Amino acid sequence: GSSGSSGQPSPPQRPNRCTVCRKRVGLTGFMCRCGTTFCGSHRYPEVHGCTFDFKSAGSGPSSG
Ligand SMILES: [Zn+2]
Ligand SMILES: [Zn+2]
Repeated sequence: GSSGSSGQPSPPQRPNRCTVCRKRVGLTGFMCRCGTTFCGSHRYPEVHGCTFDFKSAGSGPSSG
């Protein structure tokens, strides 16, 4: 059976999905400060209850 691959070469370049509704944000997506991506509608922190985790890491060299 002469085969090679079944599907399509579509690697995850810059795939982004709203952590609130997973609307696949991108065109106008907003990456919250906490470190997440949301939609223009869920871009606000209060909307997705921003849980910015601070002083929660004791490794690697510091910086500013
Ligand atoms: Zn959303
Ligand atoms: Zn946030």
